[PDB]
Amino acid sequence: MVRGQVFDVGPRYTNLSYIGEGAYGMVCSAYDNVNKVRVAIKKISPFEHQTYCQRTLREIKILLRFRHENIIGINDIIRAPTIEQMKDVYIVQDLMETDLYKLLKTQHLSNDHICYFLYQILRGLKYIHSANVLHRDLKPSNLLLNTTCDLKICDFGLARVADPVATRWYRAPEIMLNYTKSIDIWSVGCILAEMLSNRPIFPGKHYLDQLNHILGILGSPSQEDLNCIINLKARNYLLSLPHKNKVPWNRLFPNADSKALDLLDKMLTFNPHKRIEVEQALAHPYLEQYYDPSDEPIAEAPFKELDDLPKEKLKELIFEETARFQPG
Ligand SMILES: O=C(N[C@H](CO)c1ccc(F)c(Cl)c1)N1CCc2cnc(NC3CCOCC3)nc2C1
Repeated sequence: MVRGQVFDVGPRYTNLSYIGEGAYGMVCSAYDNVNKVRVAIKKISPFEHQTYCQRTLREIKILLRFRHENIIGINDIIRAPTIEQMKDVYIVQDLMETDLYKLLKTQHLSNDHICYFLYQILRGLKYIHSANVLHRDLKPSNLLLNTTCDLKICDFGLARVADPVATRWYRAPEIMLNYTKSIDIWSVGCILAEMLSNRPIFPGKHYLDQLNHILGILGSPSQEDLNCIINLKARNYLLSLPHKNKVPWNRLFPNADSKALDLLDKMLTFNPHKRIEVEQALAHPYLEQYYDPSDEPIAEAPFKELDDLPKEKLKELIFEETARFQPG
């Protein structure tokens, strides 16, 4: 029992300790008696909502297929032996010490640590994008860190196959104005800016405020930037806004490495067609001390209908996907 909730994971997993909770789940750390290490166990109860069932199936299917040092994996999955009895699914994963959200609230990151965290985010992102997948929800709380500065990207609930919410501070401007892999690069740019000054770069208070924070730093879009906004009302809205001059990156970040600001500028490009791509970002001079393309793997197979399936069919798909972890 954990805080009035049943966590039926044993006998392999013992000594449970509460970590946190979400809308349809609870995370605990536990001791794995087979591997002799503490693990993270997420109890998820999504079967009453369509959206939660989609998030659950996406995370399970994607994470079981992915295998990369900078992406959290799934070690084990616990659920009931019959569909009717299955109310919750327990997802067992590597236990991480902290996340980038917590780290940025408490520590001053050295230029070497910022460089190394950005490198690992992009290294994992290279793999995700080579699988034709968009994470779509990159933010500091989804970047797990261990004692040795190793980083893993987690929470693939909103991930989707490329076809070209607690915070919107990391969402690309085209999401409002209109998506490509370029939406993840924007979120990485926001994270880099946050690592440089320990504060979110575009902390919008409401929906339209998010774009105002973006334009307040980037400046008003150029004529070419505007021409690429196809939607009539969104272009008229952009034209109606007061004029803004670009804030130079070194005024906002006077202590940052000029090479980090050059990369930041390319990731936080208003026009997604002109935004830097993951392989180009890895090869940027800011990351030269870690860049090693022979040690930056790609997915063996591109990843491959859910947004219209009912919750009852998604539960069957979740049951089928988890079957190989059940006893004989
Ligand atoms: O999938 C998640 N988290 C996502 C974040 O949105 C999530 C989803 C549903 C939820 F219901 C909650 Cl609550 C959290 N994981 C699994 C893997 C793991 C491994 N280790 C640590 N360790 C903690 C130690 C304390 O600092 C933070 C990391 N956490 C985690 C969280």
